[PDB]
Amino acid sequence: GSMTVYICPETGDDGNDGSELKPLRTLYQAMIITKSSKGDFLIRTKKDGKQVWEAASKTALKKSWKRYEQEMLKNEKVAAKMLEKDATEVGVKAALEEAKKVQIELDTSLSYI
Repeated sequence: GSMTVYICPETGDDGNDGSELKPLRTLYQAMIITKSSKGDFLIRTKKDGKQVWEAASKTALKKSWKRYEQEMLKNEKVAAKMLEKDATEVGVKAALEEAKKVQIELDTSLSYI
């Protein structure tokens, strides 16, 4: 479990799925999709000229979640898009029964005749 959300304020977008390929542009949305808050959130930073993923800090996380409170606690009409992909499993078996005959020999001799 624990969905890692990737944030690129630079080249991603707040409306994405928050993957490494589709990074979010806000840490706030990372918290929305997962609602894990203290989960693993990685934000791309450019360190020594290279873009790397750095783990979000509790300070930045709470800074993002503080706003989550504001909109979600009061519950305004902004629509917090999470969306699940799919978890639908199908299955059906065919019902049938065996049908055989049996021989039943009876005397039918009549003991009282």
